[PDB]
Amino acid sequence: SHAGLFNLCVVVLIAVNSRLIIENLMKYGWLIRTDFWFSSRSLRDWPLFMCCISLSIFPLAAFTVEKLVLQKYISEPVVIFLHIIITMTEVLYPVYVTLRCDSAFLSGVTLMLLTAIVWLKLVSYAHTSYDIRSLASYYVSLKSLAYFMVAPTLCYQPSYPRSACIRKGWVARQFAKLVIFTGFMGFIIEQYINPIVAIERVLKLSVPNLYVWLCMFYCFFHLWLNILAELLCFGDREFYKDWWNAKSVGDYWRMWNMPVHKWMVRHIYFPCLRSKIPKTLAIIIAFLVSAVFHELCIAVPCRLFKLWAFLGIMFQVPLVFITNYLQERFGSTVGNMIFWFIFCIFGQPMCVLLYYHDL
Amino acid sequence: SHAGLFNLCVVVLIAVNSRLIIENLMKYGWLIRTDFWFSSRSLRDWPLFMCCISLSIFPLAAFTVEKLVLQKYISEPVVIFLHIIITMTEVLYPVYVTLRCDSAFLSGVTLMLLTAIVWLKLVSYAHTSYDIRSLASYYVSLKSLAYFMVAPTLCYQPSYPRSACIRKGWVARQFAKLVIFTGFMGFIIEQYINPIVAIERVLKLSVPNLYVWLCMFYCFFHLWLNILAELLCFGDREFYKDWWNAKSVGDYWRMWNMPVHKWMVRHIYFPCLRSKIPKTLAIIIAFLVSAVFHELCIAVPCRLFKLWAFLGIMFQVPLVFITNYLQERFGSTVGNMIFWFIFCIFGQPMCVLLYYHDL
Ligand SMILES: CCCCCCCC/C=C\CCCCCCCC(=O)OCC(COC(=O)CCCCCCC/C=C\CCCCCCCC)OC(=O)CCCCCCC/C=C\CCCCCCCC
Ligand SMILES: CCCCCCCC/C=C\CCCCCCCC(=O)OCC(COC(=O)CCCCCCC/C=C\CCCCCCCC)OC(=O)CCCCCCC/C=C\CCCCCCCC
Ligand SMILES: CCCCCCCC/C=C/CCCCCCCC(=O)O
Ligand SMILES: CCCCCCCC/C=C/CCCCCCCC(=O)O
Repeated sequence: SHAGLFNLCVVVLIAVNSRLIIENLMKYGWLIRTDFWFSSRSLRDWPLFMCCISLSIFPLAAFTVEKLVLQKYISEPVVIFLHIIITMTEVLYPVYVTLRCDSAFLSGVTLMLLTAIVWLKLVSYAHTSYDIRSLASYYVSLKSLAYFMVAPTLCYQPSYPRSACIRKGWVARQFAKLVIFTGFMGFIIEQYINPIVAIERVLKLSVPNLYVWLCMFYCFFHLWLNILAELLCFGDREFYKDWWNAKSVGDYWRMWNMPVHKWMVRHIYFPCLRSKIPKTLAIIIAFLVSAVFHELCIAVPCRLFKLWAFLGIMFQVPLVFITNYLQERFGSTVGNMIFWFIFCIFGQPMCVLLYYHDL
Repeated sequence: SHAGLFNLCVVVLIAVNSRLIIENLMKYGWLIRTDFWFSSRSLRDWPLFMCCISLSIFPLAAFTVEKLVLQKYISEPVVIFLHIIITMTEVLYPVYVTLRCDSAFLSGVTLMLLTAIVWLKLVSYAHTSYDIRSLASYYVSLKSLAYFMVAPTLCYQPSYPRSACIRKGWVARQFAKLVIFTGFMGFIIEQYINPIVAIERVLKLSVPNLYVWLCMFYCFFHLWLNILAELLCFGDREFYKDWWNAKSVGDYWRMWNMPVHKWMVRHIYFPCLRSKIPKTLAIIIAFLVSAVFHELCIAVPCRLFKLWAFLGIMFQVPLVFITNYLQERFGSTVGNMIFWFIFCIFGQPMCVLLYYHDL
């Protein structure tokens, strides 16, 4: 119902880390870790911002081809090829910029995350436009496309949802939490995650890392997406179901992200059901279009020659079936326990630590 | 909705304590800590069991006086005095037995907890009988009284609730969790709680202790009370609301225990409202009849000459008002945070550690 358990965890982290949290150079800088930890003005991030602004051209090209389809000369497969090559360049060019230019913990990662979101939205816009035009005013269309692009959803036509209320003027009650919460992660990386500045100990290494993920889940999904929905007055405000109450790893993927789940359902599962392709390949396709966006986020900025996250995400397809069998045999409690163990030992948070140890 | 966060905490405790949990003398004894940790047959617990069986006489005396009130010779205030002295002896005699006889972590504590429950039930039976008789078959009355005494509620007349279904035959799916869960606490006391086998560190001492309480809240309220209700086919099965989602310490007392909350509401708040006594004294009375039952549980078996838990519980009356003002000023999130901090530093779990450090 509320975040009481999260408040308990935050209070526990504050209490156990009493020597450093309470005693720190707070006379001039109230930040827990450093005055400028995640990034600073010294970094040459201006090309990254310039390319982020320039990334808006691909939506403009999608708009112009979608407007140009009304002409009789242009046909369907040429438009499909144009959409495919526009989407391919939209993912290729940021990768080239990130490889050639420098990167950081947040400076280079944000370029890749926006690229995946725009790619998913660009595919979503094209597929929805094709579906709408299949059945037998520039300003309104451009406004709708811009609202879809800025809104916190991966599905076109967000008009049906409507907030129907004035946005909260006192948003600083929420936003002020975020800058505080991102401080705590800045502490947690400093103390717990520091390998080099009996049979195995990776589980002992997985205890703090999963706490970084959930906090990273709280900063983005709970706070930032709700702020985006409220500022834009978007109707729906349910970006994730109770993913922690997942009987298996298969159910976690449906609950942890509702925009991504809905995109996968409407674009990868729905046409496969319409095309008579059983949901045995759709799972691989869904996980293929998730790993490519969970590997470009983490491998592209830093070095990449081993322990690729693509294989880690692709390994989930055995794991969802294995956990489904295990929970169906041993009950919901055992299913939740083995799901948490799998998420700790071979889950998403472990991929970040595998790359941190590499660099 | 489920215990996914609790499963996450259990998996985290297993992962961080990988050296001892995985590697242990499990060839002959599968218990985590010791073959006989909490108690053993060597302890002379037979007098304690004999007195626990003998404790059932006070309900029989309550029954016999309640049956004898129908006679014209006996009056009301003599019956009230008989109920008062019977309740007083019912709490005095177990205290005398525990002081004279030996005690342990669980051997002596269980004698005191049953005494408080029977005292609350005996007062509840007498007050309800007086209310029923105020307005103008031995076997059925005895059966109803026995069902009330064994049932997991502190209020008389549990007949209106009804399970109306057959109890779960495969109860071992639940009971087998409990003996496992009590094992984990047996580990947690061993490693974390071991003081003697900068400005302050009590917060660092409060981090594990609150985890012992919540697990102790899971073993008793979630599992044992539900098992008692299902075996006896008792209707209501809501022994606690979302106490973790408490904006203040005042709301925690209402949510953490529904039988005790209902007893306090029906016996201490309701007649005070009927008697025109404002709810400013009822809170002190409610906490006076809670501290006496949170001090006899912990001080009576072990030594008691300082740091009495009665003063600790009585100190809550300032704290509920202070936390109400603080949360009303600073919002629900700040209220939950300061509630968790107060519960860590001066809450119920700290009282147990204060006595553990003493002995
Ligand atoms: C040039 C400056 C731009 C800078 C950003 C300004 C944003 C406003 C944006 C765009 C205008 C550009 C116009 C161009 C195209 C417009 C199309 C577009 O992308 O806009 C819509 C989009 C915007 O919001 C974002 O998510 C964008 C990403 C921003 C956040 C990254 C920020 C810094 C790094 C880490 C943050 C630390 C983490 C705490 C968050 C605290 C901070 C928040 O939202 C959605 O619709 C998506 C629907 C939601 C589902 C998407 C799949 C979710 C999957 C996975 C992650 C799972 C783990 C969570 C955390 C992941 C990160 C570790
Ligand atoms: C001779 C052998 C008897 C031995 C026990 C057999 C029980 C069956 C009983 C009785 C027949 C006797 C006939 C004589 C009179 C009958 C009247 C009577 O008392 O029966 C009803 C009663 C029974 O259940 C109990 O609670 C009794 C206590 C038993 C548990 C203690 C056990 C060992 C120590 C610790 C356990 C470790 C903790 C994990 C639990 C794992 C184990 C479970 O239940 C209720 O109705 C109460 C309504 C619920 C509200 C009461 C207020 C709650 C407040 C606070 C505690 C808050 C913290 C929780 C944990 C507290 C402990 C740390
Ligand atoms: C130096 C920078 C190091 C960065 C390492 C940590 C990066 C954290 C990444 C977060 C998880 C990535 C999730 C991406 C989801 C994309 C959308 C999709 O799922 O399809
Ligand atoms: C050696 C034994 C040491 C025991 C120390 C720990 C005891 C734990 C006690 C649990 C909390 C007590 C709660 C009692 C509630 C009684 C009913 C009421 O609230 O009115």
